[PDB]
Amino acid sequence: MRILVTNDDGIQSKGIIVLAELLSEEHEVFVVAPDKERSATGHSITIHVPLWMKKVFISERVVAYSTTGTPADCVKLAYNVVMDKRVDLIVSGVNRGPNMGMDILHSGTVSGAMEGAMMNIPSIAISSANYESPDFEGAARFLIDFLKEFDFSLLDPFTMLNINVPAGEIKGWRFTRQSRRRWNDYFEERVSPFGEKYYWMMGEVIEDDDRDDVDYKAVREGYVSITPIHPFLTNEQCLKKLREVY
Amino acid sequence: MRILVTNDDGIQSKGIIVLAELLSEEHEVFVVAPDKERSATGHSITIHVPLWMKKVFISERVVAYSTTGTPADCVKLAYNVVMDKRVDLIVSGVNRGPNMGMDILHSGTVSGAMEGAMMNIPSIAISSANYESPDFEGAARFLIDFLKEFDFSLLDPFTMLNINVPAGEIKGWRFTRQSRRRWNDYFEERVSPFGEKYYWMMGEVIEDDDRDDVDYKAVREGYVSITPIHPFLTNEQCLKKLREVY
Repeated sequence: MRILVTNDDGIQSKGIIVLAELLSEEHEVFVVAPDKERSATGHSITIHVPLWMKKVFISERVVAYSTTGTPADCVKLAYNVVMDKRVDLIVSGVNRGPNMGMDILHSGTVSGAMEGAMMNIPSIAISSANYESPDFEGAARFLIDFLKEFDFSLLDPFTMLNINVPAGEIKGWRFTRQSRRRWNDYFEERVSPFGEKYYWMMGEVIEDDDRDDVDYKAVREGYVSITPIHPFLTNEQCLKKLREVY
Repeated sequence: MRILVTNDDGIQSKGIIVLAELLSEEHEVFVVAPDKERSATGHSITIHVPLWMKKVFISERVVAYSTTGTPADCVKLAYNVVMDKRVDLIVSGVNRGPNMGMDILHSGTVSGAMEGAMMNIPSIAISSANYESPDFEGAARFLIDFLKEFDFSLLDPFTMLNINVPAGEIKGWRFTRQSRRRWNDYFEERVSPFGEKYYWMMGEVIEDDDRDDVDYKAVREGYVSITPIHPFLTNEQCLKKLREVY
């Protein structure tokens, strides 16, 4: 009912606008997003300098604000300064491009929802798995239908859903685990006009997951990937063996 | 033998200098760190703009470079541009202040080591758990001794160690799990000279872990907390129940 919508691409992104519009048809939507494009922002927050907000217009039905902070800052601000600590659901995204595998850690889109999970508020990060030709309306429409069948009592404490939607035809959806999808990075070296070398990061993807129920596999098969994630990074198995040996 | 040292507080931090100096006595050390103070940077990387490096002096025994990027950028640059893809160990830190519980996700110090884990290179993030009165030499000396007794074959793939060292007397060390230590945030509102309100983030810590083997409990008891962590955020239990129901 009381939904907070945020993103990583900025308040002007079509991805966050269409999402907010559709959700506003049946819910009280507040939009608090960065006042500018963010990329590979990860889960950073702003505590060393002040934060600022400015009223923005998106719809007469939705309350929108842009801020000078990151997606996580936006969630904190929305919760404390705008919504009077009353939020039933946080949806971050309709991001242009996928957020799968280990890239989840560099994702500002996921960090926005994760901020909500850390506060223990049901949250969802949703991305259109096709940077080139995103399908913002289709991903948003999928979410609307998905919410009608999802039982939030089944989403554990401090847990959020990471959703990746195929840009084309959606065959259906699957609950998936995070993959180990990652990148083989390297840099292209170039020279400035003043003779200084600078580096451009590039890379080739690595997809070598043995398991079949991982995020990128559902997505390439035409299914929406839905992964339950939480802010706990302990490697239990390793910890167990370490204690067993020491 | 071939060690890469980085941090989040910048190449001028005493914390990274003392660490590098001590490690250089018996190993070939390379230091690649941010050219400036970072805070709550999380695991962000730079792919939208070029990266730059500048040779810096710390010791005639260590090769040091500052970069315009984040801790993770530094690791990528060090690996590809400086060390010819030959690194035996990555140590990020001797950070001023703790990196425990959920704060691990906002930590630039942890992100530096995590970048190494994602590359599957043994990595360690180490912090002095006392921002006010850090003990950089003591934390670094602890690590030197710890390395003499730690078997890296026991550190699973894509797994790193998050170390928090008490600033005072070290009673010993414990393998711990990440806690749910977190913060009850709120903002103090102020007004600019031109009449605009701005917000300062503040907060009271929440420590309500039932388990006794968590990071902050070992640290307050006087023990070094050592947590094995990896870039996998799937909540397995939740995923299992979700599949069981759907």
